[PDB]
Parts: sequence; structure tokens; C-alpha cells
Amino acid sequence: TCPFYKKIPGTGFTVDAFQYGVVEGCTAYFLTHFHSDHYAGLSKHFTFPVYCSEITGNLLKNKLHVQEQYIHPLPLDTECIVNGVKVVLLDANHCPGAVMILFYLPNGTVILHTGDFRADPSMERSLLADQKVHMLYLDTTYCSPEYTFPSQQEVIRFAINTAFEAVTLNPHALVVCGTYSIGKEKVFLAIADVLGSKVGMSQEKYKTLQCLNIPEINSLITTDMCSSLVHLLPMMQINFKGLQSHLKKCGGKYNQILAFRPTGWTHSNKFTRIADVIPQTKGNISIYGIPYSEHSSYLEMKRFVQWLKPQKIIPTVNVGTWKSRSTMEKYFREWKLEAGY
Ligand code: NI
Repeated sequence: TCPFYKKIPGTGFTVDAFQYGVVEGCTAYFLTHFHSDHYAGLSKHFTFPVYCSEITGNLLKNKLHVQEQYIHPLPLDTECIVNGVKVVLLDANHCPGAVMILFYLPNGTVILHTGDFRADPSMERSLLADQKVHMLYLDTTYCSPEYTFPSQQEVIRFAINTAFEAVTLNPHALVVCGTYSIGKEKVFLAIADVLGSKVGMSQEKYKTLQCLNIPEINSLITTDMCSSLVHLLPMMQINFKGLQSHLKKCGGKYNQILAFRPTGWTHSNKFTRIADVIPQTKGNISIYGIPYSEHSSYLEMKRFVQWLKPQKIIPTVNVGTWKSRSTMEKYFREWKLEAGY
């Protein structure tokens, strides 16, 4: 059944709750972003109102074939009324189209649902600064102190410098980047830019990217693989067998592959820095795992919460085990005792 952490008290609203059939008492279904564990269940046969960002709306229309009459896009940073309740969509610094939602309940309670987010100090100067938030529905993906990772900027600097050096030493090397969802487009776009190439990809992935309102996108991507030396492939194909196979497909235009796997966290983060990352190599193929995260590190998450000072925190990730739930509640109490709220 729909879990309690997907329901907004005092409204008939749910958030990211499309896989339970008709939820008894739901008048509006919000969708924070276009990731499959969040949209799971949506299709052309859905006949209830969906509220979301413009970009998420483009993906629902073009990729899932949801009918236009049920898609309700809202602009960001704007007070809107939905079924008698004031709401605001805020940028979540996750993937394109991703939002946090502020609900202003008729009784005076204010609720923030973060969706999936990567907490940033810039959020401390949005509309959130303007009033008190009583309850917080929090992305707790990485809520443990072992989870450190570098800035997105640092990681893109490393990837750009690595690719540029490799291709300048060998003009017949191909760069491949893995993907299985929207998000992390900066990785392949930044590399293609330094090399003076467009990025080449399947027709399905090009269609997905043309939904995202990225400026000058027609100048940056293409379905012609031959004219491009940055290829995108399914994450599944980013291994030696898949990459050897792919190189055969290119008709001897290339003799070397340098590949990137933008992972979340991996336990080499606890020891190693970004400057010291090394690839796995077999033959003329090298594969780099780079820690490009679109979720809060532990310290980023802690700072945001200690700034916001909520009265109650509801986790939305890692909620399925008693050990995980108990651990998270310990951190929340530490944070509150240290900061004094
Ligand atoms: Ni997500």
C-alpha cells in the first residue's frame, strides 16, 4: 500500500506515488522528477492530474505518452494555488527538471518535500529563507559520515583534463560515456566541448535530451555516430566486452577507448582524492569510475538541515530496515543538539 512518507497530511496530495493504483483520497499526484523509481506506474492511460515542472512535463508527454490534458506544469519560484492549497516548486540541484515542493497547509503548517536533491548553500537564499518550515520530507540517500565526495566542478575539471590529454596524445582514441537515465549531462557535454566534437547517441537518447530545455542543444548533440568522437552508450555496455564490441563497430576509425562511468559513491572515496583516481585497463581500453553525485554528501545534508531547523524530519530513502531507520534518527538528534533547535 502507499507508504505514509508519500502522503502530505491535510491535503489530498501524494508525491512520487504512481505505482499503487488509485490512492484512496488523492486529488492531485505530484512528480518531483523523471527518474524511474519515482514515476513508476505512469503511462498514456493515467487519468488524474499530475503536477510537475515544465521539463518533467515534456518527458511525460514525449517519452511516456501521458495525455496533455492531465499534465499540469508549474513555473519555478512562483506561488501557485492547487486544489485550494498554496504550493511553490524550487530547483532541487538533482537532474534536469527536478524540484523540491513547499506546501502551505490551511492550518498554518509549512512542509518541504525535497524530492531527490543535492543540498547547496544557494538554497539558503531562495524562497525558503522567508518563513519557517515545520516538517521536512528528506532525501537521505547518503545520510552517513563515510559519504564524502568532491564538488561537481572538481570532478568535471578532472574529466576534461583527462580526455583532452588522451585524445591530444592519440587522435585515433574514442571517448565513451555511460548513461541509464537523465542526469549528469555536464560530464559528456564538457568533454565534447573541449574536444570540438558533438556527442553522438542513439535515437532514443537524443529524443530524451531534446526534452530538457538545454540552451543551444542542437549545436552540442547528434545521432550521426560517424561524425562524433564522444559516444554515449548504455551504462550496461561500459565494460571490456561491451567496449571491445563497440570498437569493432566503428570500422577501424579508432584504435583506443577511454571510457567514463559516472557512479554515485564507491568506497575508494573514503581513502583516495580526485587527483589520484586511476582507471582499469585491458589492452587498448581504459575505464574510469568518476564520483559525480547528484545527491547531498553527509556534510551538505547536515548543513542544510541545521540551517532549516525543522521541527520534524521524515526520511524518504533507506527506510526499509530497522537498522537504517535507527541510524538516521541518531544523526538527526545529534544535529539538533549541536545546533540548539
Ligand atoms: Ni533521482
